[PDB]
Amino acid sequence: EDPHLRNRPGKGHNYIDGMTQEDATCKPVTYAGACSSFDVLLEKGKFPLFQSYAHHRTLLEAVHDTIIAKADPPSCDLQSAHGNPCMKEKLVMKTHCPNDYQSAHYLNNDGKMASVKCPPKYELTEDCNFCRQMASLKKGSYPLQDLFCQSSEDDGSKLKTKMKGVCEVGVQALKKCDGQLSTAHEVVPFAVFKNSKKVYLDKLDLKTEENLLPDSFVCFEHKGELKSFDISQCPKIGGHGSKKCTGDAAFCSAYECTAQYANAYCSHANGSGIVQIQVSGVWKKPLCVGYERVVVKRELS
Amino acid sequence: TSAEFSFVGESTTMRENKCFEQCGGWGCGCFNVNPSCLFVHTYLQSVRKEALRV
Amino acid sequence: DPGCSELIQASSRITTCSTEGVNTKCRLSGTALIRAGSVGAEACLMLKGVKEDQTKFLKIKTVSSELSCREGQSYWTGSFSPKCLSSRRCHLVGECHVNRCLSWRDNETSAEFSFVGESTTMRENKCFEQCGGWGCGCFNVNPSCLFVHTYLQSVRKEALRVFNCIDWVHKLTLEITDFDGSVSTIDLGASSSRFTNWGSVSLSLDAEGISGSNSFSFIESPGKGYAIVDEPFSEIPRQGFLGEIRCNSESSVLSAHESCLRAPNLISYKPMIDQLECTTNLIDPFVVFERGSLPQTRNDKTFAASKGNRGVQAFSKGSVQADLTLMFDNFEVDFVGAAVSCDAAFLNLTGCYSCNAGARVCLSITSTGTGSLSAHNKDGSLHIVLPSENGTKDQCQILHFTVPEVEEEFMYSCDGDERPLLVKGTLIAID
Amino acid sequence: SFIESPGKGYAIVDEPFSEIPRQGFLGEIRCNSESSVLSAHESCLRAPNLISYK
Repeated sequence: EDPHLRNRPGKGHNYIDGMTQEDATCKPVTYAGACSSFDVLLEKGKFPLFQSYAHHRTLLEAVHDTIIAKADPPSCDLQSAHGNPCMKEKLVMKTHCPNDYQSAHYLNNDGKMASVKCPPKYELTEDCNFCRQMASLKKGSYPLQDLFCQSSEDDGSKLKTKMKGVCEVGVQALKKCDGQLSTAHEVVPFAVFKNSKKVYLDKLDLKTEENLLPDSFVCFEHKGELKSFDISQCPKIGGHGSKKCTGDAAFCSAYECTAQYANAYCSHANGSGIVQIQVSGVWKKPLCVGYERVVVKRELS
Repeated sequence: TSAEFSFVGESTTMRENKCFEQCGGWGCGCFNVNPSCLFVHTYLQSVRKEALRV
Repeated sequence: DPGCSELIQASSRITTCSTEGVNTKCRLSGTALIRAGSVGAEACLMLKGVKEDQTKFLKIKTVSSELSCREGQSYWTGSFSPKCLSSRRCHLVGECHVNRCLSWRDNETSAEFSFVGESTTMRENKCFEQCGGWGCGCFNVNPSCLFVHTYLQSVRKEALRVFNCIDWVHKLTLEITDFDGSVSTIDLGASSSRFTNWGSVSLSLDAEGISGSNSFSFIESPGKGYAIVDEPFSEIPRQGFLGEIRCNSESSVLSAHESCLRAPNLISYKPMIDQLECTTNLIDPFVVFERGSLPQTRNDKTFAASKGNRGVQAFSKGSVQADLTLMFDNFEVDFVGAAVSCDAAFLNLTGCYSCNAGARVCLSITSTGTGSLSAHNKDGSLHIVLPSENGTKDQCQILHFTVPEVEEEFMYSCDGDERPLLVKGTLIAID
Repeated sequence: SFIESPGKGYAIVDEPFSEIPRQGFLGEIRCNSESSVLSAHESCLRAPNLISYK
């Protein structure tokens, strides 16, 4: 796993439009507070994929970092009359969530940001397919998936889902099944590339490397406990900066060795920065790869 | 003793109980995708009204 | 130059589809049997949708007919150099005693060499009782103690992975050219299966089979050639054998990690009061590696290196007698409404008659769009399919004949209509 | 088998190397160092029940 569980690099914002009632403890996200849209992600035996890779951003954090766009509407009303857009994309997902929740965000088909919203004070059920009337209600959303956001520049629009023998997997529809149809509860991972859709894959192959971006390096200052410090202020080789910083061979090989005039002790992350996936034989870096639990409708005829 | 045969009785009869695994889904008569089971309760009974002391 | 040789037509039992908005989207689901080609030839497989011009190819090229050896027992070894340290301590000083130096454990550090600390490098500690008095540098008449701290370390920059072969699996490097144009190179051994983007490929029948290889071993070098050793493998590390000091990884040999194994009582010690000399008769693996390096002539076969995956292989002198089983896991094969035209030409003819190698033909195809080009003869016994691209391209597949003077007129078709084409050439005798 | 003498010449014996210090054979009392033999230390190895008593 990763030692950095509550520490979130960069902004670390976890709030959606319409449910801005937890920004006092979830903006930013630190070791203290009580964010309902982040505490359930570190639970043992629930989302191990998030516990394996925790140095990268989440879904909402990727939305606030100008990485994942927003859908229309970004937060649909799960109680409004004359139907609602967030219905067919929710009935096809077999996920569980505790009680005292009002919102439950997930991933749509265009790779944007689609979520639901429950007017106060209406809580959800065990499956979250429908809301109901009313201890304390959570002032946030519940992640229905297990994906993490990251910055990548690898195009993959032509790498559409090629799941053979499957009519409709997850939410997307490959074709119109007119004959037989086999409905079963199977788990299938997914992956989203740049300027593409929610591509589903069979097996999942991870890859951990490093680079020269400031996100792959952490640092802390020495003062009279652990105190975080902005690592982006470290000057480059022959360039400029703000506050100096030094470290070992890994941290000194990327920035400039200062030592005597440094104000903090920079270090190297525990394998983070670039996470590539093995698809079509080659290695590409996705944007929001996950491992959800939905209903797969396979063919038969 | 199977759950679908406990209402019969526990009389003194040379019987046996098995459990065969079948298929699942709506292809043969089930509402779940998990493979179903088959409860077999075969007992042995006499045929002839006389015996022999071998 | 490489081309298809065994061209068979797929049956209608595993071929289906329907037209939706004028778009032939055929589907393939089932198994199919096809004969693998020889060295140089390919295994073509065309598909017939609802019309005649709608035809795509599925060729499988045979690179070579090697024999992959199954690896069983493997380890890592290499050269090393003993580095012994001497530190004589007087009697009744610290850990210097007549009973604490003679029965010293070979796995515990002393107070004289405790400044190094814990390390993952292999080492050993010995105790030797020297002399005492003022004749050698002491205050008491009791003999002093000699603490020996010898650790092993390597002086080379590379290592060798000595392994053996327990079975020779008939491996065939076969590539798969999909219907769209993507080419995926895989392999098949004995009766193994793989995973592609349209089904599963497997081998039904092997070919030949070298038996008896337990009394031989091979040497693999990272980034270099291979080698062979005419000596049976030993499971226990003994002295005088190629592998008296083994490990499990290259880093465990280049740095001499403590996880490796070695033979007991191997470092010869020569204590001389204050002098220490540790000389070991280590067997240099580079002498055998440079002595018996592949290629080597062994019986009728010829052992050589690999041409793809890391592992020992073997080159044979026979033919290719194998059958390929092509499956279909419900793959979608689309088609166009109408194919484009193309005018074929003639170039040359080089090959042989009556043999497994066949004979390649030179055909100049000049078209515009992307499609295929099906050709036929005068009696429906020779089918020729070639990809159709943009511009002028030279193609041609492997053809089989029984006459050195081939003067048969062909009828090629690119979109439905046929055009006359006459070929010629001179073939040679191929055994 | 060879025998080293500190200060004098060497020697050779026409027999294999002894591995068991049995009674009635050359090599029943062994030690570890020279002082363990000259001063008769208890760290050496000897055959059990070798002292005859009358």
